[PDB]
Amino acid sequence: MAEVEETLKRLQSQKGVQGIIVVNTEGIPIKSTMDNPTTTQYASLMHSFILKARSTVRDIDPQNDLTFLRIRSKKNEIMVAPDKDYFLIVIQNPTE
Amino acid sequence: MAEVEETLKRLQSQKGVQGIIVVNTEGIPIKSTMDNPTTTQYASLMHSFILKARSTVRDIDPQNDLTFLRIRSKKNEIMVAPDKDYFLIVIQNPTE
Amino acid sequence: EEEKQQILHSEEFLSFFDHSTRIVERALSLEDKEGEIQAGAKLSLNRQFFDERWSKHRVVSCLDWSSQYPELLVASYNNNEDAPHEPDGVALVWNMKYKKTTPEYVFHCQSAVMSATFAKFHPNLVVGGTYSGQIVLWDNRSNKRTPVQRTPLSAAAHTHPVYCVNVVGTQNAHNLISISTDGKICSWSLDMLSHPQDSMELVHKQSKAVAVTSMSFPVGDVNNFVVGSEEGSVYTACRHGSKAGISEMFEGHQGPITGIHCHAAVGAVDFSHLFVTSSFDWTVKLWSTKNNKPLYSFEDNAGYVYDVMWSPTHPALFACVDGMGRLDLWNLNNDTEVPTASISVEGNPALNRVRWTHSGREIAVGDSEGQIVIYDVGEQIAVPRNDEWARFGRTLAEINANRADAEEEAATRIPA
Amino acid sequence: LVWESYKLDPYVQRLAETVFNFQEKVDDLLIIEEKIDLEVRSLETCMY
Repeated sequence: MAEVEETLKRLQSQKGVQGIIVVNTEGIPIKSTMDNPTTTQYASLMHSFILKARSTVRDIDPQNDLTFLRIRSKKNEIMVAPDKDYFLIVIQNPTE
Repeated sequence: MAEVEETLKRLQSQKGVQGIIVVNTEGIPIKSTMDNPTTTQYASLMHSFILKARSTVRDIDPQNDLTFLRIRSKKNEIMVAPDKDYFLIVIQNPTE
Repeated sequence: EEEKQQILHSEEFLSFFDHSTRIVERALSLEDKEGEIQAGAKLSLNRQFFDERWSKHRVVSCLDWSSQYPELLVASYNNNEDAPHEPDGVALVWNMKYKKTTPEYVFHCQSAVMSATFAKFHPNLVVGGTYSGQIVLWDNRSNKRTPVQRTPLSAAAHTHPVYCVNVVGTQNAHNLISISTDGKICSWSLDMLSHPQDSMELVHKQSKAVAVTSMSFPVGDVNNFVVGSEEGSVYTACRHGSKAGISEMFEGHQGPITGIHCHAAVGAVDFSHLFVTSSFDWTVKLWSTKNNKPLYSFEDNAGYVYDVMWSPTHPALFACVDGMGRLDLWNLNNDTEVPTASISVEGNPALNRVRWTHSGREIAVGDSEGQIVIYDVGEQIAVPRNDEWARFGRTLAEINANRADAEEEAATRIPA
Repeated sequence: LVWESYKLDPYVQRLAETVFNFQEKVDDLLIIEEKIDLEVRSLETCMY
């Protein structure tokens, strides 16, 4: 718990980070640091993107690196890291 | 004139670049010099994932401009971006 | 491709691709089991393909790696000695990567097939010839193990048993060369196989033609090849031209040409003059285009050497095999007298042909009993540096000077 | 015929033509007989 939380706080220790959220497909985040309605809504949105990306991967190659898939867009480098038990979605910056 | 071919050579011969497709906005790769079906399937998968990313963005805020989607997979972790005008493919490994 | 180009050649699409490519480029810019490089990567006899329906009572005839895809082995079998009812002779294949012992196309041949090789000019098929006067083509596309088409076994084609054949010309313009025991130089049209595209009754030394038992051509020099002889008169076979044929009767042995390939190692020093040869008289010598006599030799084993076809990268290594059942890979830059990589097969059985892979990554070996054994040939000896290629060429020149010096010493030191 | 015959080349050509025709007919008949035997076995083993 505290190990994963410290790892998240270290990866998001970069200044200006939009938000690093340990997430879930259930529409709520495992560990987020944003506004609660926005965090739950973005958790559901990332759940939808995660299901679509999982189907896309299984269509392309069903044995790929299916534990993380970032979105390094200019707005937020959305580092989705869906684990096997939990999940993560880190809307991060393009710098660090 | 040679800018498109230069971009294809840049994003296809980068640091571990999988290959570059100057594809149209339909998603599927344009220049496929082998069995095109794998390129079209992977590009349709990536277009579905990009639409999912757009849906998540609009869930957060639809007026966000995107640079790329940093897809991470064992076949070709694509840092590409399917667009409404074309599709520029850049699949490379940041650690390689 | 017009729509693909127009999607590519849009100005906005080209600019977006350039910006995204530059941005992405700037953003993204056991060991002990691996410790057998100099002690096993050059010789790792692994793939023991022996189809008992074919391997038993049969020997190995020749071998090659397919240019279209080197993952397979395009090799034939010799005359099945104890199969009066069963097929006379066919070709097996063991995939290098995939673990499938069955050949993808067991082209069973009615006669006894002489030798064969794959062909990437029309990569759907394989080609070969018979030990009774036929050359046939079979394809992995078809579903018949018999010959898809046969060259006309008449005066036009190789009447005598033609043991060597090669598809002269790449996919640009292919004309399957055939050389007969009766010396019928026959560049055959790979598409129209009714009659060969060329019918040249090759001969040398005042039309007293020799038995061309080992055909070889320089890499890319489609206008000149090299033909071995049973009488040893290996005369440089010009391939293109009116007077094309075996001209310079360089004699660098004392027996029939066992197996000879053009020593076409590639690097800084272009050794296209040299050509590795093997004799029936246990005389593995290095004949060359300039060196009318054998430049340097090797006569270690008592029995006759099987064949010689060095790898196409390092001029130092002379890939061959001993008649007493052992490999023979002598690296010239490593040693000049003793055979360097004289690996020994199990049971010391003889072979009649062997070949490195088309990439040089593995040097397989045949068997008299038919057990096809493939030995990996890694980068310990096959990786030629440009300096190492130049070093081997300079060592060859120094050895030529030393041979001239030793000949002079013998000439001035013979007590007469 | 005989080896001393002046039409030895045409006789060899005719023998070759007959051999090739017989081989082609044998191969085609083998394929067709495999198809027919498969059809008969399927009819015998089919559902009602």
